[PDB]
Amino acid sequence: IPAAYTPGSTFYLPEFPYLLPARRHPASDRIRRSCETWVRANMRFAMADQAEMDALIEEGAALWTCYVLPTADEDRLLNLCRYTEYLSVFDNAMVDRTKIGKDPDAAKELFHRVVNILADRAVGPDFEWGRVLGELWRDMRVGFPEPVWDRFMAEVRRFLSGCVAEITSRSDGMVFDYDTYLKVRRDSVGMGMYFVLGEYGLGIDLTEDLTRHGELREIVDIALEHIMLTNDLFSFRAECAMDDYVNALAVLRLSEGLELQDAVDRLFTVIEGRRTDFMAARRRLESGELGGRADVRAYLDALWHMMAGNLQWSYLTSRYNGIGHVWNNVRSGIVTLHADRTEFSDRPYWSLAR
Repeated sequence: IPAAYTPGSTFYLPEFPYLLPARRHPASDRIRRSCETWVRANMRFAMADQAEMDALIEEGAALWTCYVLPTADEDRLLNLCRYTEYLSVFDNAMVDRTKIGKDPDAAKELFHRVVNILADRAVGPDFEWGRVLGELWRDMRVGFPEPVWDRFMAEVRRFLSGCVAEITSRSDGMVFDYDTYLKVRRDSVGMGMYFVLGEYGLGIDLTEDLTRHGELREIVDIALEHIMLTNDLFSFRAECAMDDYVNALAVLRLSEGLELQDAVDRLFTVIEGRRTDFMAARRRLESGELGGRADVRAYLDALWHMMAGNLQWSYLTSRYNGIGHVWNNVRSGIVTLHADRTEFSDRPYWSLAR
């Protein structure tokens, strides 16, 4: 794998229009405080030391959830934040993408343990993973209609399948082409789970509407690709400094031969295309049979906030931008990709000098 970038590389990051500043849940600060308390109390078993726990909380996974579901009910959103942190703690403590790409026995052992936990059969060393998940899903299931809950469970299993298929072809050696990256990443990104959790957040149930109208399924799918591609743009530096190349920008560099700026321009254009496709789909849906439905209107608005909040959080998080990152509020300008951090400068596109 030739490098997708070299430390100190630069490119101009443009600001996607419309999306920012993203709407945030009005009770975010209050929600995140309770979430943090819960994480430090219940997920301590999974972290080596205090410093690792602090570093993980500092990435702000619960803040992602508050930006992505800003019209959710506050008490429901607290449950979802704790679920988001649980999944991040699980990834950090249990998943060594490097070890399990090079070692099929280690991959197999992880998969067996995840099956046990997901199926609520966790004993011995993994007992706490299944206890915590059980109580969390117990809390979440209150006021969570069964047709929506079943779709959420299908999304969790789809997330597992996607993560497996991505490891399957990462220990296969090849860096994907775009079309193959799309089929894998659409499932491994896990955003499918949050489209359904967003119905729960709103207190609505669109099961029958999703069955009846493919235009409604299509708009969800447009938002899915928007979010996964936007995520890849901002996670590129960190993920390609770990040699994980299931990343759209890596794919455009290494498989389609674009220079870094041209690959960023191309990925920007694709994501903008999903944003314009989304707005066009939304106009048709809000003028058709479902346009009189306040619950459907609320959900289409919520889909927008998931796209916008996902972009907003990508600037904020140390997970992508480096240990100790504090965002300087610069949304566009020349970015410098260092080995340990993303530097956002406001230097303009005309000054690239290349």
